[PDB]
Amino acid sequence: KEVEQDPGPLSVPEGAIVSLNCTYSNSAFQYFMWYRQYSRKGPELLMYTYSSGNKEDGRFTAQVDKSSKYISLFIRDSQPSDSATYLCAMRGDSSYKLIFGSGTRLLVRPDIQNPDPAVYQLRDSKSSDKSVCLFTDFDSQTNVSQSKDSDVYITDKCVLDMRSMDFKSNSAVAWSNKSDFACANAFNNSIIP
Amino acid sequence: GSHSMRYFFTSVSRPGRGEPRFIAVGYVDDTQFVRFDSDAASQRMEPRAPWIEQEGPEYWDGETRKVKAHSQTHRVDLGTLRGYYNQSEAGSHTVQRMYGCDVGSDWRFLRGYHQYAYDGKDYIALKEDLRSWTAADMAAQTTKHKWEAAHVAEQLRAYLEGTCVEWLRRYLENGKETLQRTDAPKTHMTHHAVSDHEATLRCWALSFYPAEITLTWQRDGEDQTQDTELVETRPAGDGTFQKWAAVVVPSGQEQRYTCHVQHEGLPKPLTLRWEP
Amino acid sequence: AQWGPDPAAA
Amino acid sequence: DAGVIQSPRHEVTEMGQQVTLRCKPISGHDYLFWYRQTMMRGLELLIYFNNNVPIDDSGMPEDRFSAKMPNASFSTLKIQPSEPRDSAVYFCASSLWEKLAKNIQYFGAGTRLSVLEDLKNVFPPEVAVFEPSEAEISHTQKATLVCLATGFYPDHVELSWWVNGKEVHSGVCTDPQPLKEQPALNDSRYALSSRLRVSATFWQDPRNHFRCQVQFYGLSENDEWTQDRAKPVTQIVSAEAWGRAD
Amino acid sequence: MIQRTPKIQVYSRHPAENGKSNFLNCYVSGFHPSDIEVDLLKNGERIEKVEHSDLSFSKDWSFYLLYYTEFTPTEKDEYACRVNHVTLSQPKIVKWDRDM
Repeated sequence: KEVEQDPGPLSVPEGAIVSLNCTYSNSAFQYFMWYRQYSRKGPELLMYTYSSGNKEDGRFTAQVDKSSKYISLFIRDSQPSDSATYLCAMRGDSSYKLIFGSGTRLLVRPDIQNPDPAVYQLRDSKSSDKSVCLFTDFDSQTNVSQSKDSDVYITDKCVLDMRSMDFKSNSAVAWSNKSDFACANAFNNSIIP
Repeated sequence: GSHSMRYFFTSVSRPGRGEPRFIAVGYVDDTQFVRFDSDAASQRMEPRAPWIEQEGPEYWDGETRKVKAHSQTHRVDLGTLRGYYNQSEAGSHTVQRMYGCDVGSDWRFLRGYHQYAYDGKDYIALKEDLRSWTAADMAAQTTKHKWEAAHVAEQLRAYLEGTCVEWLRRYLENGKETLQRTDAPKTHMTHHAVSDHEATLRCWALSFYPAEITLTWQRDGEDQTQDTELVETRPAGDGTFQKWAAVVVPSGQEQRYTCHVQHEGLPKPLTLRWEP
Repeated sequence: AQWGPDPAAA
Repeated sequence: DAGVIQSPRHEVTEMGQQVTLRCKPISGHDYLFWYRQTMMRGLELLIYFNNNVPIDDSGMPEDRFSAKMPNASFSTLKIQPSEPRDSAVYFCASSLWEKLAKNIQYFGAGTRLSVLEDLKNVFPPEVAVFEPSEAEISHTQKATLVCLATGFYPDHVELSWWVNGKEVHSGVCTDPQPLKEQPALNDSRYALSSRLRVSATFWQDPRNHFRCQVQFYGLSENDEWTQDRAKPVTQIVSAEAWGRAD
Repeated sequence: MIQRTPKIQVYSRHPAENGKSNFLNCYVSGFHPSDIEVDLLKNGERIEKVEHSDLSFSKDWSFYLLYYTEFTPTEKDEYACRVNHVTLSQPKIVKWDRDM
C-alpha cells in the first residue's frame, strides 16, 4: 500500500507542460486518479482513469501503464492557478480506501510583460518605526534565496496578481532589528542579472 | 469440462432481535470454499476447503471487508423493500443474491450472472449480455432505474468478465487435486420386498464427484420415467455426492429391469440389473 | 474473491 | 450545498489531552472517511464508515484512536491521550456508491492539529503594517503595503487584508510558509509576511482604510494556563493604516 | 409471499455396518423461509453435537441445509431427523432407514 512520488517543488513556467508521476509496488490496484490539493484546502478530484487507457479533459491528460506500474498526469498550457500539490490516489477491489502518494508541489511562475527590478525601504505606521525591505518587480526567472552571516530574514517570494491592470508582480521581503542593515545590499546575496 | 464460481448471499430481518442474519457462501463448481456467518463469533470470512487456506493476510482481510460491507447493503435493502412493498415492521423478510461466472474446458470466459430476490421470488437479475437488467414488475422497476443511473452493470461486468474469471482460474490450479478430480460412482442395487407379489429394487450411486450424474431405468426396451424414484442429488458430508433411483416391480421380473448410470469419470456407462 | 467493495443498494 | 464540515479548523493542544475531532458529512452521503495527512507518511486512511458501521479501519493506530458515527450526520475521531506525533492535518470526507464508482470522494478543509510538548512556548502574533515608499509611487503608479506577523508559535495563522471593511483578495501575496524567527532553537517562533499593492490614486486617498488581520489559533478557555502572562488563545491580532499625502 | 415446505432426507455418509463409526446426515431442501429447526434424534432423545452446513439456495430460490453428527449404528437403536418449520403444523420426524 505504498507509492513512490517525487515531492518537488516542481517549478515550471507559465505556458509549460508538466509531467507528474507516481510509481507503485502492489498490482492488486485497479483504479487510478489524481487529486489536487490547494494550500490549506481539502483535496478535490482532478481526473480519474479506469485501467490502461488515457482519460483527457481539456488541458489534463492522465495515464496508467500497468506493466511498468506507472501513473502519470500531463498538464498542457500551464496556468498559475495550477500551482498546488498534486496527489495520485488509487485503490483495489477490496475497499474504497484510497492509497495516496506523498504528493508533488507544482509551482507555475506567471510571465511578466515588463520586469522593473528595484529595492524599496519602508517605515512603520507606528512611532517605534522599524524598517523593512521590498525587493519587487523582478522577472519569473529570478530566484530569491537568502540566508546570511546574519539573523536577517528574507522570505521566499510570491506572486501578487493585479488582475484588472493585467500587472502580475513578484515580491520578496527582508527585515532585521540591528543597525548595520540597509536596503538594496540586503537582497544582494541573491545574485540578480 | 465447464467451471463456475458462485457466491450465494442470504439476509433475514429480525425485527425484535436487532440487526439481521447474514450468510454468505462461495462455491467453485459444487465445492464450497468460503463462508461468512454474521451470528458466528469470528466475524471473518472463513475457508471451507484446504486449497484456499494457502491464501495470505491481504486476501482474508479483504474478503472479510467485501462481505461485511455487503451485509450492510442488505441491511439497508431490507429497509428499502419493506418500504417499496409497504410491509409491517414485525415481519421477518429475506433478501437473497447470487452472482458468478462460468468457463469452458478451455477455461475461457463462457457466461456471467447476478440475480437478486426479495422474499424468495425473482426480483431483479442481470441479463446474459451484461449490459442490461430484467426486473420483476412492481418494485424492481425502481431499483433498476437507480442501477441504470449509477452504472451498476458497468462495474459488475468488469468483475464478472475480468476478475471473477482470473480468481476462478487461480482456484482451479491452486486446488487442482480436489476440484479437477472425478470420483466414479459406487453403484449398487438393493433388493427389499414391498410384498409377497412385489420387490423394492433401488439403484444407488455413492461417493461421486462432480454432482452431475444420470441414473435411468429400462424395462427390456426403452422405459425411462414414472417407476423411477429420482431423489435430489445430495451431499454425503465427505465432499462427494449420493443419488439413487428406485423401481418397485412384479416379483420375479427383477431381471427385465435395468439401471443405467452415467457419470463423468465413468469409462463407459455402467449398467446394473438384479444379480445375486 | 468477491465483488467488491460492496453492491449497489436497491 | 455546503460540503463536509469539520470542527475545529485548527486545534493547538497539550499532550495528554483528549482531542476530539468532528465531521458532519454531506447530506445524503452514506460513506464517511477519516483521512490523516502528515509530511512523513503523506495522506493516509484511518477508517471509513458505510451507513454508520466501520468497514476499513486498517490505518487506525493500535491504541489511543477511537472513531464513531453515532448517526448518519456526525462523526468523532477521538485521540486519548494525544502525543506530539499525532500532529497532522486530519481530513474528513463523504461519498455515495454512484460517486465512489468513479472514486470521487468529497473532502472537508481539515483540522490542522498540533499536539505540543508544553503550552509554555505558545505566543500570539504581534502584527505591524508598513506603508508604501514615496520612491515606489513615482517609479510606478503603485503602492505596496507590507504586513508582518511575527513572534508566534505554533504556526496556525490566517492572514487576510480588509480594505474598507470588505476583505480583498486581489493584489495580495501571503507567504507560502511561515519562516522561523530563531532557527537556533528546536521549538522556535515564527514570522509570516504578506503584501498588498494598489494604485497611487487609491493609496493617496485618505478616505481608504487598510487593515491586516491575522487570525491566530491557540488555546481555548478550558486549557489550564498557569503563568500570568496573558493567555495565548484563539484571537485576532490586527494592524491598520490610512491613505495620506504629506 | 411464498412458503414452501421442507423436503427431508435422512442417511449415512457411508454404507452402514453395525458397531461401526459413521455419520448420520439430515438434508433439508426446498424450504422457505430460512427459519427452520432441525434435530437429529436417537430413540426419540435428541442427539447432542449436530453440526450444520452454511445456508445456501437452489436456483428456484428455495433453501437447503445439511445437519450431521457422527453416530455408530446398531441393530436396535432407532435414529431419525425431526424438522420444524412455519409450513409444518407439528415438528415432523423422518426415520432413518438404511434401505430409504
